[PDB]
Amino acid sequence: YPIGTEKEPNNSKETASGPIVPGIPVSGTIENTSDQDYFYFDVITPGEVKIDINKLGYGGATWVVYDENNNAVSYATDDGQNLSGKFKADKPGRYYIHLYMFNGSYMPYRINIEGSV
Ligand SMILES: [Ca+2]
Repeated sequence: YPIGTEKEPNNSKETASGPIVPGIPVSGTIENTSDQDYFYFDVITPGEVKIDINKLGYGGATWVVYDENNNAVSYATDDGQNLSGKFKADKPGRYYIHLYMFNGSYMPYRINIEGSV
């Protein structure tokens, strides 16, 4: 049952919205800097995973991806308008995207994921 949008409250990993799957963009909004948005997706077979989050408002935001054991496997690179990055998932399991805004008022966004998901 893939999602197309975040589902509040999703302010922790235990309440993360998901799963996210390739080919189905996910919409949300960072409401203000106190809004933390967590998502999850499942890796079923080893492979490269790519994440692109289009920033559809002004502000500083970024994301980190965690594995099930709270290790960070991937951090965002800002190109100005997209927060992107990729990693090699050596092991199947659930991964979590932690998205937040460190400095901004209001940010819509759109998550796209590609690869072995
Ligand atoms: Ca949230």
